[PDB]
Amino acid sequence: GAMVMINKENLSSQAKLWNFIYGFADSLVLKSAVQLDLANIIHNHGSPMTLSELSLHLPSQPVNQDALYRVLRYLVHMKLFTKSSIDGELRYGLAPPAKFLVKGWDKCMLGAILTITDKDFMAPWHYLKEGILNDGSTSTAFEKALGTNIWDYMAEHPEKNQLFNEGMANDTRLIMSALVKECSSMFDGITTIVDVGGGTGTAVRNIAKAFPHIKCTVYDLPHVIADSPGYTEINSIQGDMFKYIPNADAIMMKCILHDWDDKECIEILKRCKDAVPRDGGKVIIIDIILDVKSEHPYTKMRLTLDLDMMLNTGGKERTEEEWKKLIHDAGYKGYKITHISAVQSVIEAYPY
Amino acid sequence: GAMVMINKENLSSQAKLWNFIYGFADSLVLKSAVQLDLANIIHNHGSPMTLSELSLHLPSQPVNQDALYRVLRYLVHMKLFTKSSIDGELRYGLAPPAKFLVKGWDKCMLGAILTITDKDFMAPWHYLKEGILNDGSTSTAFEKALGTNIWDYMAEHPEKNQLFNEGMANDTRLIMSALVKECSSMFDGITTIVDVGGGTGTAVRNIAKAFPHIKCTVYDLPHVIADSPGYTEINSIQGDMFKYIPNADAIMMKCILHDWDDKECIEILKRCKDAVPRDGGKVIIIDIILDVKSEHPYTKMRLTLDLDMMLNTGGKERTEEEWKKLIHDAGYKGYKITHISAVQSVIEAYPY
Ligand SMILES: Nc1ncnc2c1ncn2[C@@H]1O[C@H](CSCC[C@H](N)C(=O)O)[C@@H](O)[C@H]1O
Ligand SMILES: Nc1ncnc2c1ncn2[C@@H]1O[C@H](CSCC[C@H](N)C(=O)O)[C@@H](O)[C@H]1O
Ligand SMILES: [K+]
Ligand SMILES: [K+]
Ligand SMILES: [K+]
Ligand code: NA
Ligand code: NA
Ligand code: NA
Ligand code: NA
Repeated sequence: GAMVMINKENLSSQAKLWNFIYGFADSLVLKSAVQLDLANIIHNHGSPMTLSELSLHLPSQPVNQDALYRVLRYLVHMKLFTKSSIDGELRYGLAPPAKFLVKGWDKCMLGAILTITDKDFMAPWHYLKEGILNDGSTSTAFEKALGTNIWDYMAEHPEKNQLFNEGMANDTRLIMSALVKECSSMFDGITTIVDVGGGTGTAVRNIAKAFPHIKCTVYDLPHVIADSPGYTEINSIQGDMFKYIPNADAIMMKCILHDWDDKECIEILKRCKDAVPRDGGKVIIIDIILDVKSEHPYTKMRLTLDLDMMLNTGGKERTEEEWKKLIHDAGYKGYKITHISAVQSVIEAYPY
Repeated sequence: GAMVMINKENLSSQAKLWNFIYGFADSLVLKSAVQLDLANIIHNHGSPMTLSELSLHLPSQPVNQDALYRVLRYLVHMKLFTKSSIDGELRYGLAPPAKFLVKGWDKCMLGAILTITDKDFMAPWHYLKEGILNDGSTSTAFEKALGTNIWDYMAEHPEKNQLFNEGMANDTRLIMSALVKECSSMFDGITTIVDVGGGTGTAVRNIAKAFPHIKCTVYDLPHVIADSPGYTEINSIQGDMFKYIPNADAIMMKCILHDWDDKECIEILKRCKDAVPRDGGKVIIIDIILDVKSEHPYTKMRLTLDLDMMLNTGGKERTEEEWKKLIHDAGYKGYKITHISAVQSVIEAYPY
């Protein structure tokens, strides 16, 4: 026969499944709280607010207060918001992790939330089964869901292009402080730096501010340079990194190589290696290093980004051994990793 | 000025946000594992299986083993699956909560996973902001997303109707054992019972099996009775519960009243009250009781179902005080709650 349960049906176990099943409700209630701007209304107010006070300051009128109350109840249970009785009224405040929903500082995560929880950008995740049972198609889930590869898609959907670029801009804002402070020594002796696939320029604008004697260049596809603010002292160049990388003292690539498979990464890395000087040239790779032996705060989300790449770009997240092999195969002399308390780490690859 | 951070940026805190942001990845990787049938392949095998062995038994060929490996890595990190080295090979097994992904027992949750993580059925959650900032429309998010109210939608989409009905069938299978065993005394002295909105009949088929002397009736809308198997000894009746409830010794309503607002619930409850005898008649309500004072294993998912109802049906989940007021207002004498270690509880409402 088969297992016969006779006692003791375990509730915690079943609740864990329900919680995974409804994982999307956490993503999409969070999206709503962001769109309603609840955290900033409260933070600007400076004290907990009643339901009525909150309603008066929402993005539009009128407001369904029953719905607002129910969403706030869910948000309090997430431990993002608080509810308490103060001078005989129920008032809503912020819990410590809501600080990342508050505008006006480098760790505000709003742009990234709005990109990642976008309905069209979530669609490829519905094609995960088809990424394993391919039926002879080599297209990405992104292409299956949205018509074509991610980069050509952005070239043909300017609003999507801008939403994605601002998500990556936000991701970059999260790490720049640690980067320029903890890793200042990496920028010593550099006169020129090109941020390859540098997006709408958050990384170069920050490096250029911190290191006023380095001539900075941002390089990306035309449709991304087109969605970028004008430049004065920073060179803005458009092109295809598979065909050309602008020569400089250093090259940086943040969230680039995780987009591409091994053979492509080797082609990109070889191109960067030949763009930097034999005498102190370096390539600064900023991407996730997956630890598959121990658990860290960002482990869960790094494994998520592995599948995110599998579905959206055709890339992957890499363990240290995997990075080592890639850098070896591109013909570099060695590498050095620097952790910066972020999702991504810094990997310097030294061609000589 | 504003807060200036000077030290100590907290990683756990930021990871909690990332994990909420990517909550949907848990839902949609789980969906993929269900579609690939990984848990049942392994359970039927009876021991952990290598990646190669697994691939040979998947629903279709060929198989992208790199993708399969990466999805399994995520699934192991969820603690649904296991990975270990056995006789010099990496082999994949089941962790304890994967038992709910294994077919052939009443607590298999597969049908519910496939309904809840359906792409169309997830769509209304993208309209949560519009449920608070209504802009003068009284439509549900379900209607905004999919065109019309949930029940008419099912009447016009037979495949969706069948997927939803089987999700509710699964939900019912999860509780029937506890129901008929823990609550047998509720069925004493009953000669007839009508399951109002009884779906495709899982509840009545189970009650009819456990209590062979009770004449059971399932009652639902025509498009649901049409998606139901034929009946012999169980009456199958179609209609509109707002206009008619078949008279019987007892009426049961599982996952009904949570679909409707207060005024509608009162109209439904009054109709049931007048359908049962003055002498020992009872109405058996099976729905969530929300505890808003303490935390339980299913609290998180119950709050999720509150929003689920808000978005999909126009209903809500209710606290005991809320159930008390509703039952009082429908003119019942009293109520009694019985917990059955499930998402829903049992609430008997006694009209006299
Ligand atoms: N062939 C190519 N040449 C140059 N840039 C490219 C490219 N293919 C993709 N990219 C760019 O690579 C970037 C990946 S997203 C990373 C953006 C930025 N470095 C950041 O971390 O915030 C996108 O901006 C995309 O337009
Ligand atoms: N006016 C009406 N009359 C009868 N049934 C209705 C109805 N409006 C909705 N329903 C039904 O109410 C059910 C809600 S879902 C609950 C199904 C079942 N009792 C279960 O718990 O598994 C659906 O089957 C839906 O078709
Ligand atoms: K979705
Ligand atoms: K567009
Ligand atoms: K259909
Ligand atoms: Na309130
Ligand atoms: Na890690
Ligand atoms: Na393996
Ligand atoms: Na509860």
